[PDB]
Amino acid sequence: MKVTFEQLKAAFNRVLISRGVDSETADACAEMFARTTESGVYSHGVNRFPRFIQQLENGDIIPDAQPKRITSLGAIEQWDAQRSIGNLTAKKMMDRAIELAADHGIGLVALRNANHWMRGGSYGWQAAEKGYIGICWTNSIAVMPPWGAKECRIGTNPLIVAIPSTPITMVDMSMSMFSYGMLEVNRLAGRQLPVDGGFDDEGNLTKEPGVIEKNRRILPMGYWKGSGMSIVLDMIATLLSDGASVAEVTQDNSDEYGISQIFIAIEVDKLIDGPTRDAKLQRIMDYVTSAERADENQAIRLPGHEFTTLLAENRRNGITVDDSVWAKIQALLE
Amino acid sequence: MKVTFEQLKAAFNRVLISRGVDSETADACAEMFARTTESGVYSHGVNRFPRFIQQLENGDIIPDAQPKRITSLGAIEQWDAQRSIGNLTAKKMMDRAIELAADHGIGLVALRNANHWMRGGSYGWQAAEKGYIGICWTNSIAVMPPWGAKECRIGTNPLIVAIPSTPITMVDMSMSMFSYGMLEVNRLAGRQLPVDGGFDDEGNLTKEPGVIEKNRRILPMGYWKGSGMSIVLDMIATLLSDGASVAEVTQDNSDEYGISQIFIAIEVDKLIDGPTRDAKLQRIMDYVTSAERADENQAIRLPGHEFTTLLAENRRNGITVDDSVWAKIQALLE
Ligand SMILES: NC(=O)c1ccc[n+]([C@@H]2O[C@H](COP(=O)([O-])OP(=O)(O)OC[C@H]3O[C@@H](n4cnc5c(N)ncnc54)[C@H](O)[C@@H]3O)[C@@H](O)[C@H]2O)c1
Ligand SMILES: NC(=O)c1ccc[n+]([C@@H]2O[C@H](COP(=O)([O-])OP(=O)(O)OC[C@H]3O[C@@H](n4cnc5c(N)ncnc54)[C@H](O)[C@@H]3O)[C@@H](O)[C@H]2O)c1
Repeated sequence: MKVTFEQLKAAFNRVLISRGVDSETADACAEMFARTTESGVYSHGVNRFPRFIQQLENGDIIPDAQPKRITSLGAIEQWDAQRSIGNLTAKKMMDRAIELAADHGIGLVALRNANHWMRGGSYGWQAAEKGYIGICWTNSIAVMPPWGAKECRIGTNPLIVAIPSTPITMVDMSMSMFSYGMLEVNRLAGRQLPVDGGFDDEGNLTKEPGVIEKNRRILPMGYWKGSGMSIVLDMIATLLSDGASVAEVTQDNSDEYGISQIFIAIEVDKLIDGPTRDAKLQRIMDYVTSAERADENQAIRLPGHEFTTLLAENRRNGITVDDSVWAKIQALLE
Repeated sequence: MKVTFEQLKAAFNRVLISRGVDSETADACAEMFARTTESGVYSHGVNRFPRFIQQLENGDIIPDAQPKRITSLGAIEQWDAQRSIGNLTAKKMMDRAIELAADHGIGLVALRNANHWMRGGSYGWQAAEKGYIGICWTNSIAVMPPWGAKECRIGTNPLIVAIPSTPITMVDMSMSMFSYGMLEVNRLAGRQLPVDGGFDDEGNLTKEPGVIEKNRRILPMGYWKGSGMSIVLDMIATLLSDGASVAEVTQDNSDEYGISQIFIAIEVDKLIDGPTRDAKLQRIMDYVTSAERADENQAIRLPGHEFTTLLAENRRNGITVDDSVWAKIQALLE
């Protein structure tokens, strides 16, 4: 289903408005959903709109709610989202971390009682766009089992690291090798994962999507390494925001809400000259892209670089959304 | 062979002093090399000493040199190691970060022209002991090919994240799923890796150490995830310190020296109560350890919790050092 930027935002807008969302907030929120899609992140863009709505109706989200600063230690700041909209509040918090970084060289915002921020890379991206290094992450509900377990007790806690290079180099990864969304994609397509992305009932690694989708034994990136990183990122987000951990949000809440997020912005230009920054960054990037390829036809790519090409493509060949997804959106009307 | 702490530290100090190292710094360095070894880290403790001394004699390391601060923006500072001792300087720099966080909430020190810091986890650990969150990483020579390549163009750039929990929770991990050191351990014992750790000559994943140690096609942790992470960690350390990147160090230097490192400390106690900190942190660790196991008799390990028993065991049955390694150290005094 081929659509337009305005059409997407239009839908997102009216749907929100009819759900007790003030036009202003609705528009702002609808804007981000449309932007995330046009950038190529449909999974957390148009595709996540439906699930985002139901949670709103469930009261997990409060459109009229707004962030509030609790404590200030200088370069670091603890805030309280107060169950506000995920993407909107996160975008503001990263902007805040940038302000703090502007006068401190580096800034950090710990957010508690927050909602799912959709695409994490959005916040790292808006920072890298301003010449700052961007680093952020959040915790979530227990959707993955720690290394050595068969029960889900840790979250996907995605880590984002964006660098103000040209083009922007950014890492936006789940702690789980594959996201449950990619599993469905492969399952529906009838293909298996390129690499082991889970465990079957016998406890053996597998590439079979369906098996993992059922037992929830999704494989952590780097096995024990991803598992470990997930836990430490949960502790840091929990501690600095004095908020809810993966355990708390899972065992105490009715769904995935009230999570904890971290936002970091780091000054760059006041530490390294423009010409030097470009030369040093360029040498790194070319050192990677000029390496002897494993597959000559397949060129080596840098992290996040696709978000620049994908965007350009949609702004030319138009945006295309999954029929089953679009059809669902239309349903939300009337 | 068994050796007492002081007997071990004496062998280090003796060699250090015989290599022109200052009496005070010598004792300081030997101390770290000993403590690291007593913590159960031999690969980067006593077994790396010979290599250390070799780079020292080659001029790579300047025992005299001391860290020189360059620029200060507030909570972030850029320092120049000036080819000083790796572990001794890294310790001071993390102490400077802890010093900055104490008054700004969060501190970061970007260091250029540094030397191998031995055990990265040492610094994250030292921060956590002070009650601060410890995060640090360094770059290295290109010893691993970026995802999609067969030629080494990226470094192992280890990321350390330590939490002031009880016990201290910490992830000290390289960006390579396995370290070349571990590949040798298995190969020598005719053992296959527990999980894929590299590619063969035909570009296929393999658990065969030998072939990997030969083509240097070591596998990045989490495939493209680790490869991407290594690249962004290198960019950050290079930019904030305006220092050498993996590419620069590998081609502009005669050996592994003049690398870039990042040291970060974040205060916790001023954002959360001691009891609330112990409770929330315990609820996280318990949520992990109480997970249904894949093997009923195999406990779920939390990252870094093995360093408490390794230390205790060594501080009761004496330290066990490889005999050939001990003789190689002694031989340096010949
Ligand atoms: N709870 C949450 O908030 C949550 C949880 C899981 C995932 N997510 C989001 O879902 C999205 C996808 O996450 P993912 O982990 O599946 O991402 P992914 O594996 O597709 O990519 C992770 C990173 O690796 C890079 N990459 C991918 N293929 C590459 C290749 N062939 N060569 C070089 N680099 C490559 C990408 O640019 C990216 O930065 C992200 O936006 C993530 O934030 C959110
Ligand atoms: N350039 C450098 O200076 C450099 C380069 C490479 C490695 N190193 C060092 O070598 C050492 C080893 O690194 P590595 O990546 O090979 O480590 P590793 O894979 O052995 O461990 C990484 C992490 O996973 C955890 N872990 C291991 N097994 C686990 C299990 N079964 N369950 C749960 N958690 C588990 C550990 O506690 C640790 O925090 C580190 O001290 C690292 O800093 C340094």
